[PDB]
Amino acid sequence: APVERTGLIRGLNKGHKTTRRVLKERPSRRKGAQSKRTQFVRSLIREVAGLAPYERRVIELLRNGKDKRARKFSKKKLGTFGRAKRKCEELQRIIAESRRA
Amino acid sequence: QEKKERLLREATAIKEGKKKEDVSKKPYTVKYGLNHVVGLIENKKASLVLIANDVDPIELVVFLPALCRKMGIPYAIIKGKARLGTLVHKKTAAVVAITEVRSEDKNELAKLISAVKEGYLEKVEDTRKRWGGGIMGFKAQKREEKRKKSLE
Amino acid sequence: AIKHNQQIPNNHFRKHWQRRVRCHFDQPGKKVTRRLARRAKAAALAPRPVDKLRPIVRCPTVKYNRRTRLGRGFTLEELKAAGIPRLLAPTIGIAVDHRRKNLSEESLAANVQRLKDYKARLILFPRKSNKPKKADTPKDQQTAETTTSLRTSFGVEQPLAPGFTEISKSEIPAGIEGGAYRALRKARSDARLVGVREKRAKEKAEAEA
Amino acid sequence: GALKYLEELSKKKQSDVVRFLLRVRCWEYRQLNVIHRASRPSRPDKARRLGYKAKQGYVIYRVRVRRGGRKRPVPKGATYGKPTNQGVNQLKYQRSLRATAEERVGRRCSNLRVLNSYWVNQDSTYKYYEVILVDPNHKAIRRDPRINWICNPVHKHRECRGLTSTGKKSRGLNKGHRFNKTRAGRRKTWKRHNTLSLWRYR
RNA sequence: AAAGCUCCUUCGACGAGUCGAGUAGUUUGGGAAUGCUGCUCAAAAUGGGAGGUAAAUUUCUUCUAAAGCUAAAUACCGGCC
RNA sequence: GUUGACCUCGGAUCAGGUAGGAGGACCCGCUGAACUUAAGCAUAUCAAUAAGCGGAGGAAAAGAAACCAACAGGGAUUGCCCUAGUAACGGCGAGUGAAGCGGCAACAGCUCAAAUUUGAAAGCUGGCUUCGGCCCGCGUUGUAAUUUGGAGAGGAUGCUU
Ligand SMILES: [Mg+2]
Ligand SMILES: [Mg+2]
Ligand SMILES: [Mg+2]
Ligand SMILES: [Mg+2]
Ligand SMILES: [Mg+2]
Ligand SMILES: [Mg+2]
Ligand SMILES: [Mg+2]
Ligand SMILES: [Mg+2]
Ligand SMILES: [Mg+2]
Ligand SMILES: [Mg+2]
Ligand SMILES: [Mg+2]
Ligand SMILES: [Mg+2]
Ligand SMILES: [Mg+2]
Ligand SMILES: [Mg+2]
Ligand SMILES: [Mg+2]
Ligand SMILES: [Mg+2]
Ligand SMILES: [Mg+2]
Ligand SMILES: [Mg+2]
Ligand SMILES: [Mg+2]
Ligand SMILES: [Mg+2]
Ligand SMILES: [Mg+2]
Ligand SMILES: [Mg+2]
Ligand SMILES: [Mg+2]
Ligand SMILES: [Mg+2]
Ligand SMILES: [Mg+2]
Ligand SMILES: [Mg+2]
Ligand SMILES: [Mg+2]
Ligand SMILES: [Mg+2]
Ligand SMILES: [Mg+2]
Ligand SMILES: [Mg+2]
Ligand SMILES: [Mg+2]
Ligand SMILES: [Mg+2]
Ligand SMILES: [Mg+2]
Repeated sequence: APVERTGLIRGLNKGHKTTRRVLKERPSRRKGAQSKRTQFVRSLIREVAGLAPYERRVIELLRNGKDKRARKFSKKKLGTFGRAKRKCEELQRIIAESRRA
Repeated sequence: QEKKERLLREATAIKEGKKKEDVSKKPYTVKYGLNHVVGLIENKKASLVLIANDVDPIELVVFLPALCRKMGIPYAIIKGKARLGTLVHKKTAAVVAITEVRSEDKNELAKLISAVKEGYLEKVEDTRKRWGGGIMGFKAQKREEKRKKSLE
Repeated sequence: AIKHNQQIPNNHFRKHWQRRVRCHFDQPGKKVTRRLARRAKAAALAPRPVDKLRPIVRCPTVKYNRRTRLGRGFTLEELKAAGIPRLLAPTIGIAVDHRRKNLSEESLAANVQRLKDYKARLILFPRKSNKPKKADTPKDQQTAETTTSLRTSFGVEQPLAPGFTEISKSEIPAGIEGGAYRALRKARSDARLVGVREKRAKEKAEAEA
Repeated sequence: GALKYLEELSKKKQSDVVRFLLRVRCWEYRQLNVIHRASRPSRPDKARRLGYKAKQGYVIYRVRVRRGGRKRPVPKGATYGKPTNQGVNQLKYQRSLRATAEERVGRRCSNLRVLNSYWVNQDSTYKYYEVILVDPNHKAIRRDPRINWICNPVHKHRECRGLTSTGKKSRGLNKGHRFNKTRAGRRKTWKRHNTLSLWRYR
């Protein structure tokens, strides 16, 4: 039972009193989970293919450059700030690995 | 025909009541098929890999040298997709892997692996990293030669 | 052109509505056809009931929250608790819904008991009469008064809770301390002010450094 | 399997290797005919994913279609009506270039059933697709319950009736509030909403 | 041989010029943009979509797209009775 | 070196097949008006209609959630009643206008891609055959078996089919 309801409508924990059971996770909910082979295949394919032109531009703006410029450019390229920040984190990991290899 | 004969003798065996895989022994054969070979080198069972140099959609094999390097398995890009095919009784094979051999030619396998390593991989260790040439045509090459000779 | 005290007309007949008029002179004939189809399918399902067993389900919204009805099918958890195999349930007249979940022990237990009653009342004929298996009805309790309508014989016994109940005096519960109206006002105010109070509390906590 | 690697590689359309392959194959396809039989799928993973099988009765046809919007085919740009209908240039076709490619390939190979299609290349003036088709008269197809549903007459010219993937995309066939107008068919839903129902005992 | 159930450390592959974003046109009751399409940009891995007011941040809920088949209840007197 | 493989591309009144047209009331798409209403008229309305084009069947289409919801949660699709002339849209004018829940009719669930059968391509088309099989071809750039998230795979375990 996550949280027990107050038994009255119009409240912070409103709702009818039921003993809420915790249940095992359905296999659909695993969709975003990472796996060993997927990780292996994606890393090998990244090694084989390299970077995109916009990814190279972002990396150049990231190392010896401006993070606000990188953020703005990444958002312009990808369309969404969440995707832009995830891409910037991934390219930061790439830069760190390349520089500390 | 060999498979039919083996199945026939296994049939006589289990008609006599002797269990299967008693008349026949463990087979040692070369491994083919792209997905099968990829799985073998992923599980490190492959001892040597030969990749055809002329796979129409190179994509199917463009990652194979990198995969073999990552998994630490000796590979060689060999000439003849049709050659691998006729080796394996198909039209084409596009990839071939050898995992285990019999003891009478384990020494031959070791010799082949060492020779392939030191005579292909060590020589291509550097040339595999550079871009394919932008070679011009015959007349363009002659024009550039004339230009350089006139300049000097 | 309005001329008197009229309700403003808004009759949506400015399209060619006559092109799509649907009369219903075939209502009795369609009813007859439906009855014939029902009789034919009941005859085809000769000893079996004409429908599948359905679970009890609570209607979603805050309206209809109070009422139960029949659902689509029983969940995997309900079938497992009742001991009925998943592949065996749909072949013996039980509807299965793989996408419904049991978030509450009350619904889970009610549906499990429903399934157990159905299994207790089930008569299972052997696949071959000359060699019955241990899971089939052994030819002696195979004769009984059966039902052909699970929607009536296994309906919703009481969709609504009983609206009237008597308790003795001195068992009357004590009211909420400030009163029910005040309690509702307080709960509403707390829900309104949860975020502002949270940000103010964290601001005052962090003001020291 | 190598098809997972192929799937991952096909995502990297901006990489050097994929860009080089795309450029060269675009040149080759432009040199070839507008519609032509392809011996094998150039994207084996994509074809297998969309339902292609490597057995007799499965055919791949490559087609390129002209790119851009749909200019209104009126003489001298003169639409004869109200100003809201005077647009000529920036109008858009309601179906996809993929749908046009499938329709033309189906007309070329009437004897086959269009199973699916996929993008293979792009160009300034052309878009290139490979269409998977199935032979409904081949015995290898007619004997396979996994595919022989396409042998039934109700599946004649799926690409013409919008029953392929691109047709199901254009027609708005998805569940939810965002597809209220097109869930069950736009014209059918409109007829339902505009039908006046009169019962006997009104 | 094949098949179901009861428990389990572990593993658990899941559709890309696709989603999404911008812009243009059309359409919708869908209103800082409901669907569709053209062009440009162009993804990710507890990720992704949606949660009817545009945005950043933090949670929660719900499903699992970009492959496919499938009676019935429904329309229709065009055809044959 | 030539032949011989395989890769594309062709010839043939080669062997065997298939498509066209009709019908189009209903059905699935595309394309697409104006009369009219607004007491004028351009957005709007008529109308996502008529006309035009392509494609099916006895039904078609849709369909087993990247759904609805916000609840004590529902649970593929379709249709009727209601929601509701409502939310909303609209020179916010004329006018237009759904959906969830709820009752009912009818109910049905499924299979592929993504895994090595690798101790044996186990798969399939065509021809011949006494019926046991044989041959060619397709196919390893993957045809069978297994698996589809409701899981499953791997192990245990004793019953059951
Ligand atoms: Mg009129
Ligand atoms: Mg072929
Ligand atoms: Mg004119
Ligand atoms: Mg107008
Ligand atoms: Mg009346
Ligand atoms: Mg999927
Ligand atoms: Mg898109
Ligand atoms: Mg969107
Ligand atoms: Mg757009
Ligand atoms: Mg627009
Ligand atoms: Mg239009
Ligand atoms: Mg719009
Ligand atoms: Mg909201
Ligand atoms: Mg699909
Ligand atoms: Mg689907
Ligand atoms: Mg369908
Ligand atoms: Mg002939
Ligand atoms: Mg002919
Ligand atoms: Mg015709
Ligand atoms: Mg007027
Ligand atoms: Mg007038
Ligand atoms: Mg006038
Ligand atoms: Mg309209
Ligand atoms: Mg018409
Ligand atoms: Mg019918
Ligand atoms: Mg159908
Ligand atoms: Mg599903
Ligand atoms: Mg739910
Ligand atoms: Mg429903
Ligand atoms: Mg609008
Ligand atoms: Mg309208
Ligand atoms: Mg209902
Ligand atoms: Mg035969």
